[PDB]
Amino acid sequence: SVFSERTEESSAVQYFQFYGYLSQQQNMMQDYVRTGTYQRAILQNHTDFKDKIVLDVGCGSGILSFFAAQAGARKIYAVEASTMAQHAEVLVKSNNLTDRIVVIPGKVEEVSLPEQVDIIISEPMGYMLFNERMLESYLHAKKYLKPSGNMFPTIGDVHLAPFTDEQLYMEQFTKANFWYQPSFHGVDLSALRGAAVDEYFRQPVVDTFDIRILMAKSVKYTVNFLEAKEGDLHRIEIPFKFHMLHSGLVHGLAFWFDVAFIGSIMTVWLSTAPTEPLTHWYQVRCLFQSPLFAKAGDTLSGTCLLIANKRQSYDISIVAQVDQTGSKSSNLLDLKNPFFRYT
Amino acid sequence: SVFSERTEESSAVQYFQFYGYLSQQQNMMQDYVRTGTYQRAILQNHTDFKDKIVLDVGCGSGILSFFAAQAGARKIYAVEASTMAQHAEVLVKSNNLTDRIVVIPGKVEEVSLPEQVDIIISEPMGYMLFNERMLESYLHAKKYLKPSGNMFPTIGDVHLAPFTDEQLYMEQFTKANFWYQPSFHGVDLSALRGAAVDEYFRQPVVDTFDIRILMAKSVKYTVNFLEAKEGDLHRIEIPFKFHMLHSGLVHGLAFWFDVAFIGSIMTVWLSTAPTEPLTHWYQVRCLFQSPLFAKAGDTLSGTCLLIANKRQSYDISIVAQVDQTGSKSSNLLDLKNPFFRYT
Amino acid sequence: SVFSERTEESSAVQYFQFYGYLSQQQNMMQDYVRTGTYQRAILQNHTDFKDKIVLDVGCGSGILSFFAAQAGARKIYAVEASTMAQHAEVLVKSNNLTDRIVVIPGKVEEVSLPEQVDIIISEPMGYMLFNERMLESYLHAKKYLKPSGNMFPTIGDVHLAPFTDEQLYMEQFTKANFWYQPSFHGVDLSALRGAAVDEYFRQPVVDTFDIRILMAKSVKYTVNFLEAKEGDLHRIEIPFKFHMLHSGLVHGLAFWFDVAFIGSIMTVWLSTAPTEPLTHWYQVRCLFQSPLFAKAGDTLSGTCLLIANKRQSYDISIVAQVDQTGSKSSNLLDLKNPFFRYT
Amino acid sequence: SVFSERTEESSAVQYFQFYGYLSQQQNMMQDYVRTGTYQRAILQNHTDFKDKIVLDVGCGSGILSFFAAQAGARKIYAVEASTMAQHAEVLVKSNNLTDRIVVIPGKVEEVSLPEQVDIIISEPMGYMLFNERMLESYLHAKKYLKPSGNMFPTIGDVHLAPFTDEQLYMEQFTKANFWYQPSFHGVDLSALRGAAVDEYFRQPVVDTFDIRILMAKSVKYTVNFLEAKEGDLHRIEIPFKFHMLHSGLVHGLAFWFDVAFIGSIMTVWLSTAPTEPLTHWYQVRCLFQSPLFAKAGDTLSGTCLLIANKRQSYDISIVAQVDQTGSKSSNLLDLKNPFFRYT
Ligand SMILES: Nc1ncnc2c1ncn2[C@@H]1O[C@H](CN(CCCn2cc(C[C@H](N)C(=O)O)nn2)CC[C@H](N)C(=O)O)[C@@H](O)[C@H]1O
Ligand SMILES: Nc1ncnc2c1ncn2[C@@H]1O[C@H](CN(CCCn2cc(C[C@H](N)C(=O)O)nn2)CC[C@H](N)C(=O)O)[C@@H](O)[C@H]1O
Ligand SMILES: Nc1ncnc2c1ncn2[C@@H]1O[C@H](CN(CCCn2cc(C[C@H](N)C(=O)O)nn2)CC[C@H](N)C(=O)O)[C@@H](O)[C@H]1O
Ligand SMILES: Nc1ncnc2c1ncn2[C@@H]1O[C@H](CN(CCCn2cc(C[C@H](N)C(=O)O)nn2)CC[C@H](N)C(=O)O)[C@@H](O)[C@H]1O
Repeated sequence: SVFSERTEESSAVQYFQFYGYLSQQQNMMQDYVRTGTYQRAILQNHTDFKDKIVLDVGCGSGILSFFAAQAGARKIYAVEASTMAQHAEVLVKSNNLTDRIVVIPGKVEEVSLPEQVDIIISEPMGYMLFNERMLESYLHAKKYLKPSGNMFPTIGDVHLAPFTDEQLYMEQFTKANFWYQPSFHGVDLSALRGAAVDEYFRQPVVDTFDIRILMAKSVKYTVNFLEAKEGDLHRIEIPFKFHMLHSGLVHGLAFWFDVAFIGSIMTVWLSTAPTEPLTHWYQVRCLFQSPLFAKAGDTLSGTCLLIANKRQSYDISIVAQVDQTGSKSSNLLDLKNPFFRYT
Repeated sequence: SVFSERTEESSAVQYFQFYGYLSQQQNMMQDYVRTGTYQRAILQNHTDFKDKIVLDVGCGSGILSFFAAQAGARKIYAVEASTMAQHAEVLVKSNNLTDRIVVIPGKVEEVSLPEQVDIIISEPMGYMLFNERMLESYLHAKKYLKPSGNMFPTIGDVHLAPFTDEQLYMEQFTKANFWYQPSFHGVDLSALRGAAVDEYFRQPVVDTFDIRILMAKSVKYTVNFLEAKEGDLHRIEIPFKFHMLHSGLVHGLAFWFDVAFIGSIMTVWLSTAPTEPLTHWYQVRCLFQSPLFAKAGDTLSGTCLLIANKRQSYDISIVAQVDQTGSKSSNLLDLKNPFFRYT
Repeated sequence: SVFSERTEESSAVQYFQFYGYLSQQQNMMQDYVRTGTYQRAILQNHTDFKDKIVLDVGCGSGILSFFAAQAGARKIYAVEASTMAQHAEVLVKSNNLTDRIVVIPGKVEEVSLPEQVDIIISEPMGYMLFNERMLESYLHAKKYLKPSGNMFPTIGDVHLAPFTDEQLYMEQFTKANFWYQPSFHGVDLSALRGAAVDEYFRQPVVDTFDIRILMAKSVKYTVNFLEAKEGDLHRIEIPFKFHMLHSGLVHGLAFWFDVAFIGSIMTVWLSTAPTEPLTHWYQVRCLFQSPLFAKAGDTLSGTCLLIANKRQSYDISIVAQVDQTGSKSSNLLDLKNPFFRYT
Repeated sequence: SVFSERTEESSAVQYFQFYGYLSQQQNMMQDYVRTGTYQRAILQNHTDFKDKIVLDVGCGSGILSFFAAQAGARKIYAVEASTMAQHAEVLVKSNNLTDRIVVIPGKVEEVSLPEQVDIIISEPMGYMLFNERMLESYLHAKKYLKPSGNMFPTIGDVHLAPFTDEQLYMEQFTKANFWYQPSFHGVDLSALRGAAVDEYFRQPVVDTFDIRILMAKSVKYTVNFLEAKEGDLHRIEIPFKFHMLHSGLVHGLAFWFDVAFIGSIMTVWLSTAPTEPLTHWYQVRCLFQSPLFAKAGDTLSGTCLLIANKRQSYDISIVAQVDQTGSKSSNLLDLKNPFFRYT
């Protein structure tokens, strides 16, 4: 299948085992911004669902399928590959919706649906939008979508902006400096110091922050889920040119995302921006191994390149340069294994 | 190999990727109780190492092999299956010990050693001793041990004791009762409340506690690494008969372990008991599905049965009854997915 | 002469030029602890001066000679090598003490005195006591001292103790990390980071601190000025063994000193300890390039080796070890060019 | 050599020892105005460097030579007399530019260069431009310059302006009045008050100030480095006639400087004016011994005579008079020993 061809079995087992836990579903369901905004997007656009055929990609517990039912959908095919599919069935029965919600266990790339659908609903967004590579499963499912069909969410915006945060930088650098010791219990570790710094700075930092640490207006990269093909997400190149609003040390790039549900009645936005109420997606920051100094008015240019790997994530290459001075920084980050810092 | 036969590839990949991180090695290296006691055990028993041939099973960074070198070992074969073997090799060279420490990348069940060894050193202990099933790799390595060879550690003691902790018990229902609501965004979730409760009770609880919650002297189960066979750890039956020192409700069993390095000069103990300074092993508690009431002087008898699975862990079956009343409780726990509760 | 043979002229020029400024004399005179304690020491032991012959080694403005006059000294030879000798003479005249204070311009190692003296007074103490190597001029002057003659100060105690101050450490490490940049205006500086670290940590830090940063009782090294010869100060070896009172990171050794004026009437102490009111000597700290971890009860052993150089200062070699673990640290410091951090 | 003949050795020793420190090179490098402007001047005039032969006088870390390399220089001679030459060589190697940059240890007046150059680059400016007398080394190097060759910087402007600062003036007496007391610990210090005052007034004051203390537009004295001879800087006579913009008491003259890089594409200016962002050169103020009252519209005329001395500095002689009133004041200052006042 398309899924297995792009996915290490080891990664898939772990991935679907994770979403098989009810405690994990609870955590997502209790993100009221997420759950409430999804419900608002669906119900406020009930005409896009009323008497329509629906596909829910990765239905989990089934909550989005239930929203579609509340909106009057004639039939909802709810696809889920983890064992959570069993629990969704339980809820469909106990909520007397067996006549409209049909759970189909399996990967959306592998199952067979009885008919084409009018609209696909899903929550395929991971950290920094692209983590988990579930967007590709979402786009893949368009093979079941009618020509006049819609997608909820319809588009995704990735925002990136330069930030200054000495404390975060020193916090990570301090960890790596363990490997700087010349005599840990009499053992010289210093030879691995380079490898250590490399390893720690490879971790994106997931948490939230004050918007005042941002040093320039964000750059936006848009994915149109109605137009995009699976293959478009294998290599994502995001060029940027920031016009620095403040002077100081740039310690890296901050990331967040918005998705829009573009319905017939209204467009509803779900935002994970630091200016908005916090979600379980928080925000993501990629540190430079060495900060770049820039003055207000300078331009910070470069590229954020995401290369999809078989562990359902991306290898992230960030190259940034202060155009006026030629000060350049590079880093490779592994989006699969971020550092969860929020407390 | 023996390893691959008892381990699902998926689990093995995840397992050795985990130990491939310098940060994970670091976390263990910074557990001073663990690292310091090993160093003391080896150095204070220098006659067990002086001019001897040593095998280090799962050398990680190589730290224990360096301790063996500090103790005067002639040659140390340091075996490591994760990519950490590369970093260990770097350290052996940078510490000018290539003539005495030989890093051998691969699983100890699969590599070939050039000669027999006088002593095996290792740190194969997981949560409640047996988690990760690395003890079987440690025992397996005895095929390279001379008839008079020693093992560091030499023995392992697992202790179990009944505890009362009303707050821990109730906490499970507080979390599960999330699902006991008739209209979460219009959805009746109550049907899954039972499954949620079950899921929470299947998790052993990793954290520490006040020793005053213990209701009886611990029962001890000893593994003699000099005598035990790999197969002995596939099914571990720990019968118990506790003599209650206090009256109250028993909410489950608490676990911890000790290992002893029985050397020619002295015996050194490494303990993770709740009476001792905390380690990264903390302690482990398994709840009963229903608490058992016992008064001081009563006996709580039953069995803790540990069944090895291919996910490098154990299925835990606990059955207990208050003999004087016949009140009975049981639980089935999955040691692979513990709940890390420590704050 | 003894002075010129041990001193590079360039250093001597700068040295005596420095003390030729009235603003510098003012700065020392306004150290009230210093000035008040000296007057205290001399006047309360007036019997050690009454009708006695006195030598003031490096009289500067002449302040100590005036104290000796106030205490009833019959004749004071005030030796001063800088141009300050001219100003001291002005003060002697304006204070009508020409019959009692005799200024003798020149280095104490070179001038000729008409007679032997009963007591020598001086203020030869520098940073960490020994800086400036004036103690050797003070000891050299005993060639003019009568048998059984006295010296003010009579003895000097150097104290050293291990300290923890993560903030100071990172402050110095941050500065050196400038040379960590791989693209400073497009230039890779990283090749010089080792040299930068070596240079910055070579600087003793002159400032004060809260006594709570000290991790063990101080070790004391005593110089008896009545007994010592100048040659004793060419190589000063200070062994130490600290019994750690607290667990934590040892970032270096803190230094301070006391001198005692052991007179016939009473003993007066001048202390620059952090437990005492601040003087212009403050305290001195020598950082390790990498801190050593120790738990309470451990012993920190090693040697502080001071080698006098021809620049009127010392090359400082510190080697320290946590005995229980073998964790070892070394540093080379240049006492001549300290980092002034206070306020 | 020319250098040794004009420099007392002790001063030279101290001078080049000072610049042998990475921390001092760093301080200059971290002055973004200085470093950024040099880079801009060189790169924006790339036609003046492309395939050219370059001489860098006093290359220090080598930073300006790398800029020349960025601009396309065919070959760069980097001359440095301090031990910093070793570190520059390291950077040349680590930046793979050994084929283009040649580090030459030694004084530019003493080394031998194999060929003539197209352009000389350097940063020889000190306090009030002329301090350190490195400009003479810069001009001396033109013996290696082709007739059609250029100089970067091309010209240097020293600016002078009268200022009022009652607090600064009074400050000198407040400090000197320490000595005006009849019993400092029993000593009459009054006799040295005059000498103390004189001492303070001989020190030019290095710091910055509010431009509002300036009472007239500056007078400019220009040195054209393309035209000037080394000997021109031995005696610098700067006549001035200020047209007073404000009425009040003039307490002295303020100094600052500009340099211009006159390239084929554009002229780039580096300014240390008090109207511009602060640099490590700050500004310099020389007091009159007695203030002069002047009215708006009056003219303050006189001479600032700079006389080079053997300590790589200048004796500053200032004479000024209010023409309309005939009120006259003078001062003689020692630029070698300035008072660093900046807070
Ligand atoms: N190819 C496929 N075929 C069928 N089913 C598939 C599939 N790929 C994934 N799934 C399934 O999709 C579900 C996605 N999950 C939403 C996950 C989005 N997300 C990311 C994060 C943060 C971070 N990335 C993380 O890993 O936690 N939090 N939520 C739950 C959303 C669902 N709508 C719900 O409400 O419960 C999961 O249950 C998963 O098993
Ligand atoms: N069959 C095999 N062949 C070769 N190498 C093998 C192997 N099986 C395991 N290993 C390797 O053994 C190492 C064990 N690890 C110690 C890990 C033990 N541990 C348990 C826990 C408790 C809990 N379960 C947890 O996960 O933290 N924490 N650490 C490091 C020990 C190291 N010598 C040290 O003392 O620093 C790991 O690096 C692992 O890759
Ligand atoms: N061989 C010699 N022959 C003749 N005269 C000599 C001499 N060596 C030094 N001197 C002279 O001795 C004076 C020492 N100075 C006190 C110096 C002690 N000190 C150290 C520091 C801190 C630091 N080490 C520093 O100042 O660099 N501050 N004061 C002043 C002491 C005098 N009692 C006074 O009160 O004014 C200076 O005036 C110096 O010129
Ligand atoms: N005759 C000679 N032959 C060979 N080399 C020589 C020389 N004379 C001086 N030098 C050397 O010239 C260098 C000048 N220095 C710039 C220093 C000038 N400066 C003055 C001030 C102001 C004030 N006077 C102060 O020093 O505080 N700040 N920097 C570094 C400039 C460097 N290229 C840079 O721009 O990064 C120094 O390293 C010095 O050793």
